[PDB]
Amino acid sequence: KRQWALEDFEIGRPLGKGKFGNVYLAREKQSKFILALKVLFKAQLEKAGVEHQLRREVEIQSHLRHPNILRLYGYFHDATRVYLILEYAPLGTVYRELQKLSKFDEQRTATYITELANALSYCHSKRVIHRDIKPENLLLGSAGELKIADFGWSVHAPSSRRDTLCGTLDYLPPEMIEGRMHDEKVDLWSLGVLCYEFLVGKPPFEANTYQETYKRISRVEFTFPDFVTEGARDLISRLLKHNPSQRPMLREVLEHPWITANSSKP
Amino acid sequence: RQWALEDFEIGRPLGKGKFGNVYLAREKQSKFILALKVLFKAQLEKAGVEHQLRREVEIQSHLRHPNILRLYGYFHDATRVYLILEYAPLGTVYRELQKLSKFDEQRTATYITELANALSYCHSKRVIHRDIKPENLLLGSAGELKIADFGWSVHAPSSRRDTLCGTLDYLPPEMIEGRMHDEKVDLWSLGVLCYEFLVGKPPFEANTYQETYKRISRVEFTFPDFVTEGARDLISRLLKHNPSQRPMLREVLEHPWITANSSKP
Amino acid sequence: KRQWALEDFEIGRPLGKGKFGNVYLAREKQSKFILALKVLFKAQLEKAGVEHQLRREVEIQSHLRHPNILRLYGYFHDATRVYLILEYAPLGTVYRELQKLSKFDEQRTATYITELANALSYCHSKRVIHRDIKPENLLLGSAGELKIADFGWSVHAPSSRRDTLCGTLDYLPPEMIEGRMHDEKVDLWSLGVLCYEFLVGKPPFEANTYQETYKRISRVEFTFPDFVTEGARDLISRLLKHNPSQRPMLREVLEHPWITANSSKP
Amino acid sequence: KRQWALEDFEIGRPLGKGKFGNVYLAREKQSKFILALKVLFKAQLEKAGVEHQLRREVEIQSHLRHPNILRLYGYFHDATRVYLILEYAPLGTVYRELQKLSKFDEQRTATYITELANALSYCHSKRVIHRDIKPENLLLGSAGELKIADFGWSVHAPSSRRDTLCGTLDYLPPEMIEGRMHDEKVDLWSLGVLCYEFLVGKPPFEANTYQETYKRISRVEFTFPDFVTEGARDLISRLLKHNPSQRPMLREVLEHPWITANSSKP
Repeated sequence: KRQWALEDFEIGRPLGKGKFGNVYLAREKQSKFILALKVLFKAQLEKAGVEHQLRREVEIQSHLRHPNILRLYGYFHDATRVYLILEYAPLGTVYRELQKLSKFDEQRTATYITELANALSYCHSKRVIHRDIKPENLLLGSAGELKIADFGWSVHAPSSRRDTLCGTLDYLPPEMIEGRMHDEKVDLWSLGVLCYEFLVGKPPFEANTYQETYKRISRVEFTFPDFVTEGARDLISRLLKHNPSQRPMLREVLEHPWITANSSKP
Repeated sequence: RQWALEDFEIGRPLGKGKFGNVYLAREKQSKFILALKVLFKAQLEKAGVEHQLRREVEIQSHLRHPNILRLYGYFHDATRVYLILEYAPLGTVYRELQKLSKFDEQRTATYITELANALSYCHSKRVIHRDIKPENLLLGSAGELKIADFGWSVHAPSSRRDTLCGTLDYLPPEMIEGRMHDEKVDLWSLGVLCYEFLVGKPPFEANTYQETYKRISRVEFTFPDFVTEGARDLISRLLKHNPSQRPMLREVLEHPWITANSSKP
Repeated sequence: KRQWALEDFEIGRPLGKGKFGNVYLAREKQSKFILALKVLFKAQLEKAGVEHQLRREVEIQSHLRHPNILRLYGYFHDATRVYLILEYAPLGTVYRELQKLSKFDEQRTATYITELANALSYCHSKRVIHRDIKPENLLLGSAGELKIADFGWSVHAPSSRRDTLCGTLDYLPPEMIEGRMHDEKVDLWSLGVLCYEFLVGKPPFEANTYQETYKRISRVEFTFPDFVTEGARDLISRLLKHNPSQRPMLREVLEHPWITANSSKP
Repeated sequence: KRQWALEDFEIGRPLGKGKFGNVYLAREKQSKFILALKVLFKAQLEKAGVEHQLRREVEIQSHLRHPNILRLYGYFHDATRVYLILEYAPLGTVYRELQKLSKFDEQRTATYITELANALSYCHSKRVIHRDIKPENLLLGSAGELKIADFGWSVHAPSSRRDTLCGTLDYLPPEMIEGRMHDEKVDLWSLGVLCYEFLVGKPPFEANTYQETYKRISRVEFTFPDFVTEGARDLISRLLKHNPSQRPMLREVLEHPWITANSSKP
């Protein structure tokens, strides 16, 4: 419950250069507190009409508190730009980490799904569906812990909104790409897509064209490489079911044999 | 008594605090020289310190001690509030430290003495300052120390997590860990202060809030070679993680180094 | 492989005040490296004739490298004192933490015995027996990890040295107090005593007199409070066997059901 | 290609006192040539080792010719001590001048980085990496020109040597402190750290402890004061990248907009 401005901050090196605007390392001058400064040029926001989406991000991501959900501290607008004041994630994104390791072992994967399942559970309990779970949106804290960020696309559940689908639809479920009514079960589908990608290096329905990925997700056409263990095959196949009602609850996922067998964090 | 702004002739800016600035002022009918702390209601209400300010006025106006900066009264304009404070002719101990870099053992010893007296009086009427730093220590006409800014002071013991907005260089472990704290907070601060006076910087200074949090938590501090053994003793006594193992203000006042170097009993 | 002196260091607050001399926080001036400075007054060392065991500590503790064994960096002697340059353990001793929590849960205990068993295994493989395993000699690293220190009483195994037994013989095994020949199995007895104390708050043979503790250790007379679980009772009873040859190996301890069931670190 | 001895020189005032031994002003008796005499006591060299590094300094620094690289003329060993016969730098070190001015303007900085980038470019072309670029090792010639000295830590690139890391990791890059394989890109990182320090008065990762500075360099955590211009922020941020492959080449540095805009020497 405070008021900020740019002269309150000392800005450091670029952290990552998202679409909309870039992210910098920053320090609150009076407390020397290290955080990150997400800078968005008003022009590319208003012209692309995400001016409702940004406000949804700030509202939701600032009223949530969980160790596995990246904190948003406050916001402030310049004459030309907007500034989101975010928690700083020392170890960057899970996406870059996967670029570095190619694929994850069952223990890193298991733990990432566990931490991510906890953040999602807390999210659903306050009735929030993220809808945009992808490794570009998973940051890592100081101890290498997972932290969900970018709640721009999250809404209150259930929902029936066909938002202008601008991203690769790799992590979107059938119900969402078919513009239908979806609930919190979206994030379970995403969680499955994500477990598979962590273990294999690519998402299960990856393709060379939007339309073909649409066909693959629609018909749920995915195959495991030989090296995916039977336990991982179980959890993933459970999570990737066409009907949302046949997908497990986050508690069944947290209690799945494979998960507890390989996860280091309970 | 009741005051208003037309009762004063306002002079030069003395120091420009964050909420509002401080001016030199003169009560027109008596020609009495004091200071006028002007606070814009806007930056106060929106930052929600409207309880803290009232705490400052209550406490600092019912206290009397030569080493505690007097508050005379207050009055509110349609815009802003005005605190009528005692004038401190030699400015802050903070600017004095900026000018001299570091203090000698005699200036330090004496500042800790005067400050220990003000704190002792404060505890006896059950008051904990919690925000002891050199920006809040002013100097009287004879160079005497004068504690000011009781905004963050409360009655002891307490268990309030106040929105920690400032650098936590002078805060003790119990306070940064949002735990229950009593009057021993000011002893920790007093140690941090003795060190800074002698060295030029506080013992847990750092480049980030989180790192200073780590250093205060684990009490990680080291003396330069020039800090004498006596100062090392008093400071190490004062900087103990457990509040119950910190001395009382009387042990501090009676410490060997203190009496050996302090000019004011 | 370097030469040190006191003027190389900026000395900080007292960390703990041992009997021979005290321990201070210190910083290597040129590199700003944080460590600890153990200061021993030559007088109390020569007159108590521990001038061989000190040299044994420096030799052994400086040629050992293990994450769970506190590093000794070097040493240097003043005209009046000696200075051991040690690794700094941010979270103090396991002894003070036991004072703070009264007793440990099965998970903290299990993990402490695990880390401690790893350090001991490494120690035995280079044929080193500590002989003085007690919570006052277990320090905690930055992440809360256990770190064995104080190798003064450690010798090469096997051994048949009586040594002027000071201390208090709570953690000593029957063979050592009976001045007999002991091997590496001493540290297994100690490990058992330590597991019990972690779980209960006191060592199993604690008493009001040296002679009475001698009788209790000799006859292995110890009883569990009701709250000690069956699994812990098993591991402890195995470790506390009069004949060294009937005590498990560090691998059987590391693989014990209770241990893996409750330990967080493999 | 000549033989020297101490009786060949008239020795003058102490110039600076650099740990291994001090530096004096000297004059070659027959030619009256003014130079400097670095005197090193064999004792503090052999016992600390570095008897390989010193020979590395003499080899490399004596076979290099560049206006911005401090010449080494020859060497000779006394029964006690060794004597390096070096070029004399009339205006002392960049380190003492930084102490005197607190911080540098964009013109002094730009030019120092230019001269330094030229010396480094020449160094890489004969495949030499300095690895120890710091203001204490930059001397100033008669006309205020920058002159790199102290090539003891310089090796041929690439390398994979964990040298006993002393001094201070203020100018070392992540790859070097993590004991990994490093190439010529070490000196680009150093160059960035150096530009920042010239402009700000302190290095970007300065800290109160070795371990904390290690964390900051590792995660590349640095912030600009308000007064650092956008151009300087660009060049510094380019130079301070965790991955060596993403750092510019010395030609991109020499051709950077900020540099040419403010550098007086082409």
